[PDB]
Amino acid sequence: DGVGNASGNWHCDSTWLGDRVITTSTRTWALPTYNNHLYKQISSASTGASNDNHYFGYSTPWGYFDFNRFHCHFSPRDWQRLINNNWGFRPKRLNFKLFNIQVK
Amino acid sequence: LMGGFGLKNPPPQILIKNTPVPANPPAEFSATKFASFITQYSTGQVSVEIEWELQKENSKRWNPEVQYTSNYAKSANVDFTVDNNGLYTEPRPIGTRYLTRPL
Repeated sequence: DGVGNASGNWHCDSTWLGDRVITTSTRTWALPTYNNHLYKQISSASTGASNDNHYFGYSTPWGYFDFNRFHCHFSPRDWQRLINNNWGFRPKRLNFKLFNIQVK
Repeated sequence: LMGGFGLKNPPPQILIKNTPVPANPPAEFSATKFASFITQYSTGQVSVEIEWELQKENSKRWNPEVQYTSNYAKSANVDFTVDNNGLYTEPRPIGTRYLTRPL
């Protein structure tokens, strides 16, 4: 509980239990200000595209966390220790944490 | 020096023989013991069951380690299998030093 007190530790271990593997992974992030806080609407009129590449949408000042790749959780060693002696895997539960926030 | 486990009390030697079944003795007595036996032999099955204590790796190595893989290629004869006429062959010696750890 800040200011001079850290609100989380660096957990990045990977414990291989018996019929399961728990992979933890801490990263340092950086978040800018997007659109100068605006909801700018985006489309394909200004681009001059083909019929196939037309779009209509909205860009936001919000960021998003994504951890949707397998190397975000598995090291190359833990991947090798996964693919070579397992006939399958599936995720059971995740556990997200966001800590040590510094606004500059 | 050949490798292996030095044991003061090793697994004991199991020794086996056929009991001598003699042929017909003569009618009168003779103390020159026996040269005439019934030519025989035995067969059977034998099963040995050793339990081995493993030591798991506790490695914090990052990159993949060196393994014993079989060469996936178009092969005429699979390694460590029988031949076209049933001869079991072992194509190469396999050690046991593949994993690594710091000194």
